[PDB]
Amino acid sequence: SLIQKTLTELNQSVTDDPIRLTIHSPNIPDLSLIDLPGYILKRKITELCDKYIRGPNIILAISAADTDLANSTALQASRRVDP
Amino acid sequence: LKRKITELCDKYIRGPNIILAISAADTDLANSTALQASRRVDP
Amino acid sequence: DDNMMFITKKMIEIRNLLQKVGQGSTVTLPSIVVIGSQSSGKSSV
Repeated sequence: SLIQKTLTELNQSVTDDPIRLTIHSPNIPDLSLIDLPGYILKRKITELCDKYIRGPNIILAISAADTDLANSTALQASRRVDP
Repeated sequence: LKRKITELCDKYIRGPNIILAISAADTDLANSTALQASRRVDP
Repeated sequence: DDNMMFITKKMIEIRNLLQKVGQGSTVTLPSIVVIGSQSSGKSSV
């Protein structure tokens, strides 16, 4: 909850700098994921996402079952930068 | 391919037709390309 | 399988360091980037 009140107050405050986090739990395996804004002004958001996805990072796309697979932007831009 | 369909669609809705947008209740409103395009040509 | 998580950890701290070097530290190690559509995005978060 206190992490919620914190990072959300940075979410309302809003540079383009990405906030760092470190979380320690015995259940959790150490990882290194970064979470940029998801596709929905919009042309700006898309722009950040392309820049980040371009470089050879391991990109994690998600898709909701209801959506057509072709239709979803997530898998689609992952196809755009990784054929 | 998917952009040829969007060209012809845009072409259609830009001009003053009474546009009927539909939206499934699962998808979030801001991601539905129907309502997104409806606000794109009609603010 | 303790040696297995670790190489990763040793690498993750290093990514952190290249990340923090400086201005010209254009250079870095990859990581996972998470992208999702709005239904998708709620799903992802």
